[PDB]
Amino acid sequence: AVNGKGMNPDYKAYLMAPLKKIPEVTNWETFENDLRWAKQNGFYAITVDFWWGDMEKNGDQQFDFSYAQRFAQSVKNAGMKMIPIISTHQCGGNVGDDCNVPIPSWVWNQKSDDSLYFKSETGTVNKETLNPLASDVIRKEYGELYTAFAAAMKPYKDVIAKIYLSGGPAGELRYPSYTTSDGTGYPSRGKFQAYTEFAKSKFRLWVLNKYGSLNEVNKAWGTKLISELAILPPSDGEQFLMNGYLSMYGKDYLEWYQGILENHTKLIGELAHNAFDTTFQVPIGAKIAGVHWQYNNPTIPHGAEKPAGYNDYSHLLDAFKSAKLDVTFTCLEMTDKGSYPEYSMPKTLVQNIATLANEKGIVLNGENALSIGNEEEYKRVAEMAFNYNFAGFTLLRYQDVMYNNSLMGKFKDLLGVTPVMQTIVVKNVPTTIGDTVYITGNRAELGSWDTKQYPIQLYYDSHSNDWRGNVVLPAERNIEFKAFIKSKDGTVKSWQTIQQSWNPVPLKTTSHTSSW
Ligand SMILES: OC[C@H]1O[C@H](O[C@H]2[C@H](O)[C@@H](O)[C@@H](O)O[C@@H]2CO)[C@H](O)[C@@H](O)[C@@H]1O
Ligand SMILES: OC[C@H]1O[C@H](O[C@H]2[C@H](O)[C@@H](O)[C@H](O)O[C@@H]2CO)[C@H](O)[C@@H](O)[C@@H]1O
Ligand SMILES: OC[C@H]1O[C@H](O[C@H]2[C@H](O)[C@@H](O)[C@H](O)O[C@@H]2CO)[C@H](O)[C@@H](O)[C@@H]1O
Ligand SMILES: OC[C@H]1O[C@H](O[C@H]2[C@H](O)[C@@H](O)[C@H](O)O[C@@H]2CO)[C@H](O)[C@@H](O)[C@@H]1O
Ligand SMILES: [Ca+2]
Repeated sequence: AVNGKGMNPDYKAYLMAPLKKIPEVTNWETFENDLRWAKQNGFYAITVDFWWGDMEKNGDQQFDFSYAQRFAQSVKNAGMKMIPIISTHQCGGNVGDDCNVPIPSWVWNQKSDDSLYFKSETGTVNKETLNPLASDVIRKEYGELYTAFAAAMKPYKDVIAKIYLSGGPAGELRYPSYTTSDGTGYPSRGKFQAYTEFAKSKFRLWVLNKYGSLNEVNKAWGTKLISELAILPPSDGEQFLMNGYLSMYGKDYLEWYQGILENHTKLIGELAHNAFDTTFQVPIGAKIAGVHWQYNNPTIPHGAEKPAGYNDYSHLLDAFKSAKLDVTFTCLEMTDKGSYPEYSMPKTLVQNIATLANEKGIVLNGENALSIGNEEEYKRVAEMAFNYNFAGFTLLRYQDVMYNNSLMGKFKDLLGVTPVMQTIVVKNVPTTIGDTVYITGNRAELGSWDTKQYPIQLYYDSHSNDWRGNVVLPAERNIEFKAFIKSKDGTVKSWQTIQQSWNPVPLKTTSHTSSW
């Protein structure tokens, strides 16, 4: 892996449940046998959406957790763990959805203004999730929903391994900038979502707070604004993404726009730790979307990320580290393209988010964006997950492997791995001053025969005069590897004589000793 180290010793594989309730798919008895089958293939737990439109449908404070308790009891019976997602967003309208659960109808009647929904550059209204700017309705409703849930699922705490929060559309912290009705679906540019009367007022008040008066606004932006009513979001998003973003106005508008998602992250992470920390004592996390199209478009750079709310990823992850939330990036199986008309760059994007997260000390988990129907994509998820320190990988979705034993078998071999620490020892190495010994091998957890970015560093033992190191390996998988010398200046001076193997790696800690 990256920086001379190996795979994360805490790695676990997870399975996403159907979007529909288990009784609308099969019966609870073959569901319990499918979870026993899943666990024999390396899965640790199942993640499942518990929808808001189902848990508090009839009215405020009129709760129904009967489906969540019945699902938890069958997980108990099958001997597995679950990871609930408190889904405060709509099921239906996004990629892969085959369900239709709106959020409770009555939440929209709590206000007379337009503070609760979104409106785009061209007037399209969106009501998939609550507008994070209405933080008073969010503190009240999410607060009540998280505490009623902890009291009802308190019996099943031993079956709960983690808890996920929904930060916006499709369960991700972002704005609804890519949707069919707005004309902004893939691979098109996104539209900004700050055109409600309430969002315009809120942008206007933050600017006047930052500067003081219209006078100081014109001096900082270098503008000639006439009245305070002229402080608006962009009237043209395309022109704004072509070059308005470089001005001082541009930088202040994107700081306020992304700033609203950073403050929502701190509010929901605070409501979640209060409600759950005593009762469950599990990690809590949230998800960030992989908006990889229009990334390197020359005319409109980062043309789809910026309307979705992503302008500076380092400042976005900082909100996650201070709210005490783990992060999940949802796009590992794709490769880079970068050509017209999509200008897509998913792997560069995943490498950049992973580097930032590992720098800041944030636990990182991954997911595939679309159904995998081929072993080649499992090898690409494996390369990213084991070389960029991911602590978990969740597979979208249930039916893809549960009804395909050949794909399920390929997943077990490549990704349903249990990490175990082992000691590798290499004797008789002709090392000279400044040289360093590394090991690389055939599987992704050994760097896939790569000698520049991914080899695992070993350490000289001056007492027995050999090179060694405790390495995390995939238990009971066959591996091939070779040690090599790297000079003081990063060049491969020489390789080990014979290729070595461990057929397979034992699952109890031992040592593999070899000679140059
Ligand atoms: O929230 C929905 C989802 O959108 C993106 O998925 C893309 C996919 O990557 C493209 O190949 C294409 O099929 O359009 C999809 C939907 O717009 C993101 O990759 C994903 O993370 C995001 O959550
Ligand atoms: O079950 C979890 C969520 O699954 C879907 O959203 C996925 C989407 O399918 C995928 O392309 C993207 O990369 O990630 C999201 C979030 O995991 C549903 O659309 C969501 O409603 C579900 O919560
Ligand atoms: O609030 C001031 C004005 O902001 C926007 O105009 C921006 C424009 O979006 C940007 O691309 C350009 O380069 O700079 C101007 C700021 O002078 C709104 O479009 C205007 O209606 C606002 O008055
Ligand atoms: O690059 C893929 C191959 O890496 C190793 O091969 C080394 C070989 O061990 C060494 O003696 C020779 O001098 O260089 C090659 C690398 O170019 C593995 O031993 C092979 O199995 C891999 O295919
Ligand atoms: Ca309520």
